[PDB]
Amino acid sequence: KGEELFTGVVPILVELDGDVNGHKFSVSGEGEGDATYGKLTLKFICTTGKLPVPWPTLVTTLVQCFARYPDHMKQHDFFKSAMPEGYVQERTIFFKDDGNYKTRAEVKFEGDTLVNRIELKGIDFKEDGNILGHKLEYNAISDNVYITADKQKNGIKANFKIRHNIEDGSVQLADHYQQNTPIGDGPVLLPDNHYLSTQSALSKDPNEKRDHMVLLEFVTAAGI
Repeated sequence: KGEELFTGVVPILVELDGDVNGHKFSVSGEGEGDATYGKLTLKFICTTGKLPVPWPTLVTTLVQCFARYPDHMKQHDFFKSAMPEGYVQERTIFFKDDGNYKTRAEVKFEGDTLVNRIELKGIDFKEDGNILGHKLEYNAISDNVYITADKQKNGIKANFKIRHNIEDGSVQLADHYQQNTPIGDGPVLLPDNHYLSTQSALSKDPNEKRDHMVLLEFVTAAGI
């Protein structure tokens, strides 16, 4: 029944509250998802002023229910099967030689709108590292999200790496560990091992003076 909620274009709202090394901030996002094409278009605004971390480091945190699952893999789509009640998504994100983010999000429908409500806590960051020093390029990210079942939680786990370009030509690795658990008590689809091929293009609205990010993203399941 959850998959039927994604056959057309679905409005998306994202709300994040964060604290990284004591720097508190909030982000609000709005956009649309079209799972038929695995396509997401969103604009995010820092509602508290200036974002204290680089926008690219928040992309993965800021709705994998919008993935395009090929017909032959649709029985492996945990994310839609949890809807409309939703799922809790938790991550730890280890920035190599720097701090970590720990995130908890609730992803669910509020009426016809798919909502991603997030809390983010970052600790152990270096004052003059790539994150708090804002040394990362405003650059796209792309990678594969490796998904496995977590029967014990009636959910899934995932792992993946993001390579963020640094301004000097080097790379800041962000190792992601993820867990998803359903909010409701209904049956869900527990998948065989597979991946999500994900690509995010980042841009700016030339007329927008608030600190913000425009995002175009494609997400497609594969590996079966």
